[PDB]
Amino acid sequence: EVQLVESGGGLVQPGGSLRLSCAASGFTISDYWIHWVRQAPGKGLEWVAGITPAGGYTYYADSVKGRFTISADTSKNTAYLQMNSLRAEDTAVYYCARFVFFLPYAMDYWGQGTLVTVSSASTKGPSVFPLAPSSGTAALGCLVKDYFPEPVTVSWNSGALTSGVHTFPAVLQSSGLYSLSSVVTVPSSSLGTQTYICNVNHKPSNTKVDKKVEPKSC
Amino acid sequence: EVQLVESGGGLVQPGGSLRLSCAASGFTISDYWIHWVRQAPGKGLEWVAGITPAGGYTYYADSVKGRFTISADTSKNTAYLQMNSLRAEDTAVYYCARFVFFLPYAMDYWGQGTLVTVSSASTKGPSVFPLAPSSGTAALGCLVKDYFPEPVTVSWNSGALTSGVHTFPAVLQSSGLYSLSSVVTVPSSSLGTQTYICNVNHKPSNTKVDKKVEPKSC
Amino acid sequence: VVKFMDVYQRSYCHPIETLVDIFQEYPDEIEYIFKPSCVPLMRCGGCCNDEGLECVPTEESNITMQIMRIKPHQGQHIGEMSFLQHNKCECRPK
Amino acid sequence: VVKFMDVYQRSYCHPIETLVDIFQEYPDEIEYIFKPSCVPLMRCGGCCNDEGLECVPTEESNITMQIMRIKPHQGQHIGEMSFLQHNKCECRPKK
Amino acid sequence: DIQMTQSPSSLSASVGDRVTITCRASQDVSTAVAWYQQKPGKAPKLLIYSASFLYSGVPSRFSGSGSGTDFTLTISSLQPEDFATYYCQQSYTTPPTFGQGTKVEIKRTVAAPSVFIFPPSDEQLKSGTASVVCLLNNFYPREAKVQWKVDNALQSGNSQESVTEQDSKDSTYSLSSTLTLSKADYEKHKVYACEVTHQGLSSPVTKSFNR
Amino acid sequence: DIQMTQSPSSLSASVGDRVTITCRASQDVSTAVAWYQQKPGKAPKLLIYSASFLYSGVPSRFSGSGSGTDFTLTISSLQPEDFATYYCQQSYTTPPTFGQGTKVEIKRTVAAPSVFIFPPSDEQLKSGTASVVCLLNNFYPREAKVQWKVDNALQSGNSQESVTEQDSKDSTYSLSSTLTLSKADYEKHKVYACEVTHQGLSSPVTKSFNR
Repeated sequence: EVQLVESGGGLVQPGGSLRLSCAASGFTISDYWIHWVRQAPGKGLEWVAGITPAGGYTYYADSVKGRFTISADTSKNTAYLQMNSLRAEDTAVYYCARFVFFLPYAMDYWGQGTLVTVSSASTKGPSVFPLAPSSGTAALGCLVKDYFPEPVTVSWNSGALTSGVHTFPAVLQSSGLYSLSSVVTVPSSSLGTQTYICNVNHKPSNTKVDKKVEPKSC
Repeated sequence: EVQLVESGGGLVQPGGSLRLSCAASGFTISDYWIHWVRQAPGKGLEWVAGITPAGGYTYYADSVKGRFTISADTSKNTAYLQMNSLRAEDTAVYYCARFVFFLPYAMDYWGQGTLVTVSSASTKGPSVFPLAPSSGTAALGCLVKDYFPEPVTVSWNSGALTSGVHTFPAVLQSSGLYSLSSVVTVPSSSLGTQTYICNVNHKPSNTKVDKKVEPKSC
Repeated sequence: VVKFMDVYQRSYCHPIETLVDIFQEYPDEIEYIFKPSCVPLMRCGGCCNDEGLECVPTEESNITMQIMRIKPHQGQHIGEMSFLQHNKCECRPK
Repeated sequence: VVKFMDVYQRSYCHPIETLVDIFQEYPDEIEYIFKPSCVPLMRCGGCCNDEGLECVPTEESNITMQIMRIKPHQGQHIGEMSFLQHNKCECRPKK
Repeated sequence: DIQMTQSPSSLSASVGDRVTITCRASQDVSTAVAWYQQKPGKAPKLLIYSASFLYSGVPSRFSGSGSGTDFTLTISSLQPEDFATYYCQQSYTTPPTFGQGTKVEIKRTVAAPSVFIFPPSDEQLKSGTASVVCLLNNFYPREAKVQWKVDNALQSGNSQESVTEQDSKDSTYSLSSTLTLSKADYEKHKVYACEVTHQGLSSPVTKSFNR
Repeated sequence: DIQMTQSPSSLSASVGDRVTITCRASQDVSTAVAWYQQKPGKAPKLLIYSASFLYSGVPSRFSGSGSGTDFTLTISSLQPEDFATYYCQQSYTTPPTFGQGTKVEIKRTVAAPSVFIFPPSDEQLKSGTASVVCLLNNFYPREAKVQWKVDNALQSGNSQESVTEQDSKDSTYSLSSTLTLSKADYEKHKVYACEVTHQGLSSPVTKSFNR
């Protein structure tokens, strides 16, 4: 299986630097050119960097020239994007991608993306709070409040429960922290006899929390 | 009347130098390439120096390369042939000639030639002696003995007598000096009443002799 | 051994010195013969690597060279002739 | 203003860098597309100022280059391909 | 300096509909265009390369056409899973650019939201702030109005919203609204109400609790 | 490295004869061959350029043919003034080279020499040496034998000769022979004889003087 495995994003200071890796497996990287495409929050795809077919010259988006530099170590079969003095508006999911001639001028394999978030703020873990069911079918959940940066992960009964689950996009509180909800509908006959636990994971703060969620006192 | 007037030759010691001029009148020298051709005593024409159609480089004979250099001054409309550390075997009459394209690859105008003679010897003017007639027609003449270098000129009655005149090729005596005879046939009734003077000129020694020729005592 | 990116960069549509016959730049002068019969001019060449795309100029200048105009069997003179040159090139659809 | 002897010399038969399409060097490989489609080779060019004289090589040598061989809609690989180059040239009478 | 303008910016189409996205490059670019589908947050996927060719793996209902300046993604028969943002890209004349994108959602019948309210946990109250959460569940269309009332006083400035990506079987959305205020403010007020207005509701539904 | 070999090296031909001189380049030189006539000691003159074209001003009897490695000068009807050395020259493929040359002499009828002798001057006798000159005037062929005798003893190693270039009107040569010796030697012998032998003499002519 051909694929491109990026890594090395995450949280940086403004003015700091990062270097993204794009590791090729199941193919030899020297036979291709690896382009880098990024995407800011709720904005379109913006092309970033790559050797271009008209002239064979490494070309960089205007908004990035002289701070970003692609390289490649063909003995590691990997390509890099070195990013320097990062501005806040670099905050995006960065994709690397395989530029191809045989499917003319196309990009056929892409990496999964790495979140690069540029901010002077610091890693904070979430507080997890229950959304207790009240009064055929009933809703419960977890409020995942006050964490930085993205992302958060949420599952229910360690993966056993996926039917009815709705994990909402984070929204950005005025405090600079994120907060999201995860929620799930289940049968009301089941509550109080069945155990519902949300499993929160916030990989940036090394933080893992399982909250039991049951109907409140009364 | 287009022509090429050369000068600059004469006598030089071995290792000495000389420069030949090839002046153009009646045309513009920058429109042409001037080549140089030479002729050592009683041997063939040998090509010496000049720019060459296959490449447009100045080319030189192997016997001469590293010592001879052509050049040109277009304000003077003149081509030059500088000759350095000259050996004996550079002794020759040097001709310049106009190499031309419109008569493909031909030389259509030539200079008169200059005698370059390379020798440690110095100028010696001739002795002129009568060759006195004796006893239809009689012969008389002048022996032009012991001179160096060539050439010597000889006329009779300041140019008025040209019929029956034979001026011999100079011959190189084992002494290293040249000698020649000039001769003329005349009517025998003439002698002892008509006057016969030979006019010898040796321009290298600035020598100029007139010798009356008439029958001796008898 | 010439590396991929060396070849690609060096082969792609640029101005390159190109020996051009004068007769073809001035086809009206057939009475004449020229020396030299050709000149070195910067002209677009190389590959667009692409296809019906085409390597054409987008910027030109004139250059003036001294050339021998020969009237066969009659005469020869060095005069001045001007020639089109190519400063920038681009790959354009035909 | 370029002086006569300059033009003359610079224009005469020599090896000059020349952009040559790979397909014409390798007519048998039409199943492929090459990137680049052409390569820079030193080849005899210029004028012999003369006529049915021709500007031909008298000294040749190979040079090896990294070219992308592409099978269209299937794949691509950078291989080594070899090309003729001209070391010396000379104006020679024709047939 | 080249541009790519997609039309329209966004569209809703019923399962079964022929959908055409066009893409207009301000300069000529042969057949050197590709189309990519991108599902929210995920890596783009190659749909079409060199203008008309279907990337291997992609379903036959995707096709591409055009050369020069005008280009067209077609989906002959829209599936529910096809909701995504579609992009054209050009990579043949510098600079390489993308179009703005065309967000495709699936149109389907009206569906009223199920509404639930959750008071703030007791633990959170200890922290000294208080989040009240309102869930609109499985509704279409997306446009819903969610208003907070406190002792029957309409609020503003102190809440945020989030919407779910479209369901891939029933094509519905879901929404969470979080009213946040200090413990103190929470403690000096009794009724907390969530008021949903939607096209699926004949009148506004209000879910409320008392502290 | 290129050579040019004229044939023949030399020839005698009668007034009126067709005279063909060939020139053989060791490599190909198109129609790039010129032919020059040189009279003795004088500058060469262009006869033919580009192998076959008659340089303006040159008589019509001269003509040029050939290409490649073999070229030909032709004088259709030889005149008495055409005595010269003729050269081909190759100036197109470096290095420019000339043929070795071809001496044309005018064959004409036999003509006996008129023979004269001259005693040394009194003036010369002062310098201590003595020149005795003998004229063979207006003869043909060139080949001639001159012997010096001094009281009838044959001379050897002490005489020198010069010959005149061929006369352009009557095609004859003349020859001066000079006997050189000390005054002392000259003063002790009486008879000085010049003994010419020629084709035009039935038997040898002898002109002499007594000091």
